[PDB]
Amino acid sequence: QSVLTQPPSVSAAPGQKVTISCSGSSSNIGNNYVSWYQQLPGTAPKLLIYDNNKRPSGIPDRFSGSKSGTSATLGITGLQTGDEADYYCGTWDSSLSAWVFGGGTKLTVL
Amino acid sequence: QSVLTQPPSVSAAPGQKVTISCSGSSSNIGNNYVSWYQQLPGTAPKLLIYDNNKRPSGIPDRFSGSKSGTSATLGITGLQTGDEADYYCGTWDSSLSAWVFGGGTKLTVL
Amino acid sequence: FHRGEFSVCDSVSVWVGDKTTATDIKGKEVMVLGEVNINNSVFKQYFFETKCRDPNPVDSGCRGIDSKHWNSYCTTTHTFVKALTMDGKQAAWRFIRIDTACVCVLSRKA
Amino acid sequence: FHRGEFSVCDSVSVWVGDKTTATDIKGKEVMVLGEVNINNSVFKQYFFETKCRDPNPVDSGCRGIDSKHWNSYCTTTHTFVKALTMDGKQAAWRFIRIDTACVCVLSRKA
Amino acid sequence: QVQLVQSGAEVKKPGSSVKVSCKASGGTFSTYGISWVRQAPGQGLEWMGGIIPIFDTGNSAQSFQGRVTITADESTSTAYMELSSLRSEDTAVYYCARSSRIYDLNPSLTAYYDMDVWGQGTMVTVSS
Amino acid sequence: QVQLVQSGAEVKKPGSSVKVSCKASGGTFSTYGISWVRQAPGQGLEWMGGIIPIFDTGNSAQSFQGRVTITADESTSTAYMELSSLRSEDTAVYYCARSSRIYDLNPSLTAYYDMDVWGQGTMVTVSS
Repeated sequence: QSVLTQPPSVSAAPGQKVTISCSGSSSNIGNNYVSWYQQLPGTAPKLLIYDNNKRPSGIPDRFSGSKSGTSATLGITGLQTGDEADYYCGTWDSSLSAWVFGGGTKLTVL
Repeated sequence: QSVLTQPPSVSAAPGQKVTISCSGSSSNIGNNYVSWYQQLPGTAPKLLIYDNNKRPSGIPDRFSGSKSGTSATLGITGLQTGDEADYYCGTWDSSLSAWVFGGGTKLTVL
Repeated sequence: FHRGEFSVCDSVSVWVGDKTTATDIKGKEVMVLGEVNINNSVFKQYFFETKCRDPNPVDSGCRGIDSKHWNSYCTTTHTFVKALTMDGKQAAWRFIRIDTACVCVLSRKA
Repeated sequence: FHRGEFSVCDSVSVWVGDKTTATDIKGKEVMVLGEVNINNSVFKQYFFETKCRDPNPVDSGCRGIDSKHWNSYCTTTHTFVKALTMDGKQAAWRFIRIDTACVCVLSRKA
Repeated sequence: QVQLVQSGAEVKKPGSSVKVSCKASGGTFSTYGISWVRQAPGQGLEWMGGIIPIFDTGNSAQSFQGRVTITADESTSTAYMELSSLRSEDTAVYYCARSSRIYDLNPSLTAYYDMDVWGQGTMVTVSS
Repeated sequence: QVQLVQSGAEVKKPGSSVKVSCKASGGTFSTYGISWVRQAPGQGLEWMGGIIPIFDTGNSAQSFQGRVTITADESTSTAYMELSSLRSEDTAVYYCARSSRIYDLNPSLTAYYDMDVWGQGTMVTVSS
């Protein structure tokens, strides 16, 4: 079982704001930084968000990130068909001395 | 009036251990490092002790330094005629953002 | 103990080889040359830069600080390294300011 | 606030020009050359080293730390700078480990 | 421009050891901190470990019980992952990643890094 | 054994400005952090300020109300102290000192140093 708690599936209509939650403890999210990953079907994961809010070059302004205590949230504005992928959580765990990942969230668009 | 409190005069017999006190606050000594200076009559001051206990090259093992909270002490073992000089205190005052000195202690040997 | 869980401030080390401009030892903005020749062999000018990941890793400021008594935040310290800098038409070998660590600074509460 | 009274750990910066031996990027002990020539003009190999003044500036550990919840001490971080070295045979312009800052490291209490 | 080229997909017997390669096509291989993350078919991501080639300093997950042996060679610009004593549960897609950012580089702290640019992946199948 | 040579003793009128020199005999002048401490006849030591010649960054005491102007020249290896608008109370022995150790060198902290090696002194007498 995964350390970071993520919802199994999330559904939304095109051109709408959607949120994916993340849960943890003092050992990880509470005293570290959350990173988000986009994994398209039959494709390798891609770095979406880093250091809770920051996003790397190439990633559009449509993707947002926010952290509050032991929890973190991802925001996808102006939804499209291409966004339909599995979204993962990622943060460093000080007590475990290892990088811990989330369960994974299946984003489905009609 | 001096920020750091030092006794006005100190008297001791030759070949004896003698102590000079220093009284500071949380702003200086308490959260910093104490330095001691030797000023012979008609001579420029000389660095005796630095970083509470450490002593520079040339200074004999006879000179000692110790710090406990907002108060520091200087120790002169195996006293001699040459030791007869004015002893000063020195540390950094965080609130005043300036190096603060003591009143001065007149060491007298018979 | 030796191995800690985390520091008071989170650091981020990046090997920089794409340096074009930097602030010199005095304050003057100088032009940095990409390559440096050591008589027979050429080397790409690489600099080891370590900066602050976030100024406030904790809502109160730095991690593990006595929040009720201290006002704190994470600041980036600097180091001075010699670099092949171009001044107009002639090449010079002078020290430049570079990010080297992430430290915590304290301030008393009212 | 910006200007702080003092850091969590006290630093001490010294310009070193008397370097003879140093640890390389991997760990190998290398012989450091005292001078570096730019085909015509010569320069004395100078390094900016910043280390810890004391591991425990406060009895508990670092300054302004929540002592009742954290075990702390001041440790010296390193930077990697290109220096003219010689591995017994000839010139080698490779990175060497150098003291660059004084940071605080945390650990949870039982 | 800089891409991480992995080794070819393999099918191995239980108890064997598979060595997965990860070559950085281009340059500045020593700059990055090569990571290793595995993913079982239709399952989540599992972090294995990583290595910084410039310092030769490695870190591995405690859950693997020391089966993973992450090595690196700067000359060939390739980072290797060797998983000894293969189990049926080890059947996963093995990915390698890079990061120009190295967090908590302190002699008193365990240095870590994120997964910025990921490799194509290497499918390792354990037939039973 | 580097020594600090100061300017000659001067007698000035009130309102004037006295500039005291501090030449470093030997070398590595930029390495040091030149300090300035005054001492009235038969009185204690009073810290005025200091400057690091390599960074040209100075610090002065708030008690002086900005009368002190500490300057430095690496080429001549001499440090200067200029005290504008002289008063009768300013009659003191002016000393300059050096320190190879520079504490709190941080952009968010006021950098400081000790007085490891002191100068001979310069007697500045103010007439009235």
